[PDB]
Parts: sequence; C-alpha cells; structure tokens
Amino acid sequence: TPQNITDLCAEYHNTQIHTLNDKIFSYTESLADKREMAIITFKNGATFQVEVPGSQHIDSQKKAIERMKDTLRIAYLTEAKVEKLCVWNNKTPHAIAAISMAN
Amino acid sequence: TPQNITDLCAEYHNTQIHTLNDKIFSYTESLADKREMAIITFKNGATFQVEVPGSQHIDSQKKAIERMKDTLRIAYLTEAKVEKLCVWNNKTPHAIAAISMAN
Amino acid sequence: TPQNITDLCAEYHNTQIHTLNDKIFSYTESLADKREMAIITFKNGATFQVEVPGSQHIDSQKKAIERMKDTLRIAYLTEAKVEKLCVWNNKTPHAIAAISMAN
Amino acid sequence: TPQNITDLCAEYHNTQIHTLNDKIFSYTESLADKREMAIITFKNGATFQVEVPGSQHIDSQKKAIERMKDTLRIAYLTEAKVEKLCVWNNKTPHAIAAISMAN
Amino acid sequence: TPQNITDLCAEYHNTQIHTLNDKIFSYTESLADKREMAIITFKNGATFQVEVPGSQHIDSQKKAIERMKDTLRIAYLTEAKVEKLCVWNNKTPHAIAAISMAN
Ligand SMILES: [Cl-]
Repeated sequence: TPQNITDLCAEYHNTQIHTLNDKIFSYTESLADKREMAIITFKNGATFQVEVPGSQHIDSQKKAIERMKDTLRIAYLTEAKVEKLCVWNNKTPHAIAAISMAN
Repeated sequence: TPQNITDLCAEYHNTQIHTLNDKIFSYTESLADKREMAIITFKNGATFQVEVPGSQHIDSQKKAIERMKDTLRIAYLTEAKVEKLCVWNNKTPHAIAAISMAN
Repeated sequence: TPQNITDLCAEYHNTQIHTLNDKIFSYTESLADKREMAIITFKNGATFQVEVPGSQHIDSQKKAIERMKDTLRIAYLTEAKVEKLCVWNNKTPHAIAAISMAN
Repeated sequence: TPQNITDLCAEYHNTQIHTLNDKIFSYTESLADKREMAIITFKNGATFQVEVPGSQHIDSQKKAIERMKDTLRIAYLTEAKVEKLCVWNNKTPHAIAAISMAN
Repeated sequence: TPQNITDLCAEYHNTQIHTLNDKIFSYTESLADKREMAIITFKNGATFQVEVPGSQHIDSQKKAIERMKDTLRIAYLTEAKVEKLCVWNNKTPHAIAAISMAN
C-alpha cells in the first residue's frame, strides 16, 4: 500500500502533485443545486476544488468526499500548513484527490 | 465550473453577492417545527438564513444545507472573518447559497 | 420568515424567552435508556434540557435535536456567551426550542 | 425529568456517582472487532469505559453511545474538567451512563 | 473487559504495541477510489495507516474506522501527544487497531 501522498498519486492517471507548504488562503463552500462543492486557494493564486458528487461516485467515495471538505474547512480555520496536494488535472479547477499536512 | 464565489453566484437566478469582510455578530439556531434553521447577523445589521430543508431539496442538497449550518456555527465561534456571501434575495431574510472566508 | 429569536419564539404556543447573556455553567450528557439527553445550567440556577428524541416526531426534528446537543456542547467548551433561549415552558427543566449567541 | 446527574443516576440499577473534578488523564480508542470502544482514565487511577454497541442496543442507544465517545475525546483534548460520572458498577471498567462538566 | 491498550492489543493476532509518546508529524488523507485512507507519520519516519474499508468490516467496524480517522485528524491539528498504538503488523504500512493518548 502507498506509504505517502506521492506514491499514492502516481497510482492514478491524470493526477499531479502540487507542493504548497503554505496555509489555505481562502475557503469557499456552496450548497447551491448541482454546485455542492468547496474551493480553496492559496496566496500564490492556485485554486483547487473538492468535486461535486456525481454519478462517477460510489458510496465509499461519497463519504471520503464529505470527509475531505471537513478536513479543508478545519485546516483553513486553524491555519494548518498543507504540504502537498495530489490533484486530477483533467478538471478545472484541479480536483483534489489527496492532501498531506506537515506542521 | 466556477473558480470563485462571484462566478458561482452568477449561475443562479435572484442571487446576489454581499461583501461583509466581517465576523458574524450573532448566531441563532432553531429546532422548532418547520423552522429547523440557523440565522446569522453582522454588526452592520445584515441578517441571513440557511433555509429549512424541504420538499424541493434532494439528498445531496439536504446534506450541503447541514454542512452549511455546521460551517456557520464554527465560523461564529472561531470569529472567522467572512468575506462574501452569495444569497437568494427573493427570500426574507436572504437565504445563503454560498460563503467565502479569507485568511 | 422570523429574523431573530424573540420573533421566532412568538410563533409557538406557550413558549418563553430567557435572556441569559452568560456562558453555560455546566453541561450534563446522558446516554441512559429513555433519558438520552443533555442538561445545561447557568450560574443563576436556570436549568434547561433538549428533549429526548421521541418516535412520532419527524426525522428532521430528530436531526435538529442532535444538532442542538452538538451546539450546546461546543458552546460550553468554548465558553461562548448565550444571549437568549426560547423554551417550551410546559416541561421541566424547560425544553430548548432555539438559542441565540452574541457577544 | 431529573435536573442534575445525581438525581438521574438514582433512577437506574447498580449505578454509582464518582466525583472527579479533574481533567481526563488519558484517552484510548479502539476500532478492533468487537472492541469498538473508548476507555478513559484519571490521575487518581479511575478507569471508565463506553460500552461496545452490541446488536442488543435500541435505535437511540447506539446514537447516544457515539455522542458520548465524541464528548470524551473533545473533553480530553480541551482539558475540560469532568465533575461527576454516573457509571453502572457491575462492569469492568465501569460503564459510563452520564457525565457532568462544570468549571 | 480489557482495561488499557496493552491488554486489548494482546487479544489479537498479528498486533503489536508501539510506544511513541510524541505528536503526529504528518497527516495524509485520500479520497481516491480504492485508497480512501488516512496515513500518519511520526518524526523518526515511522508510518501507519487506517485501512480502507471493505465488507470484511461489518457495519459497526466501518463506523469505528471513520471515527479513528476523525481522531487522528484532530490529534494532528491539536498536536496531541500520542502514547501508544496497537497495530496489525501483517500489513504495510502497519494498520492502526487502537490508539492511546496521554498528556
Ligand atoms: Cl439500569
């Protein structure tokens, strides 16, 4: 099993690692129909999204998605340093697959 | 897919962006019949609500609504600065569609 | 729609508003059979409870009751000032209907 | 309804009130099969548990049990002083029925 | 029945206790298909995972898995000192079965 975010990311197609080593700059949350999502940006301008649960989402992935949004909201409020993001680059904003935080 | 709240807001009818750049002054939560909701106000007097989950709302929307109330409660308690709010202006108080927080 | 706790409290029968403007003094939680509830008191001796979830009332009522217990616990831990409580006075301790927090 | 932990505890069989007036010394959590539980200890050596949710527990019981585990974790991490604990003393460690927290 | 993490860990096969007495160094969360897991690291490099769910995990087991992920996330965010870890050593990285935290 992957021991870290980098090996984990290399296991999928259309994913790429982003090394930020910085806290989340802004956090956006929408409850709007068909746009139930979260968007975070960093000071340098990089924007990422936690993708809206569509048909392409099982039931085990639906829970991890809700988990990710909880993680991002609390990481933002506590000014936690996000180290890396593994994202799907075939989507705009890039969609978050994984996150790693290191104090 | 919107990259920010302003663009995401523009995709709906009767919406409106409010720039508060202020912490929530008050938080009111009700569990009373057919009024299971949260109401927030800012020092400027602005009052907003998170609509009661009802008939129109499907499941992904019912949980986004629950997440929004969680978000406002934790934002109120941590004194987080709310930047903008996308609201449906055809309701009173205006109902919240999305929220952005910055730094 | 009601825009504050006093107006919302008035739409119900035999309710009453309590102005505390103080933090919760103590928080009691019970998982014991038929008394799965939370009880809070203020330094002045006022004691309030969140009703135990009964079958006949709808599940949105059940979610709101659960949220209210989450809200009281975190308000207690963070020493948040509670402004007013709207309660059903036909119960003792008085059962909470709504709560407002403001500093 | 009971208005405090002492009165509530006296409504059950084989219960006992423990007065701690101290923060939880340690918190243990287990996800191992049939040992899904939380165990807490205090400086004075007292050890208490939250029972595993067997398929004997009513609907509301399983949910109150999950809440208690959330409460113990957050009380531990915030160093919240625990006032009294009502436990069923016919189990080892004694099983928690109710908890009161007061400053 | 078991009163601490050591006794509880000894009740399983392929488990072992790790004494760390230190805060989590890094936290990794993944929402990716088949890798919906959490990975933690300590300062000396030691890595542990909370295993991805499956039908092997009865429903009560899946709840405890979700709870553990929540616990590691706030423990990391709060820099809480983790004392011991009971892990399954037949997997790589070693899978977490129980955690104990003592300040
Ligand atoms: Cl009993």
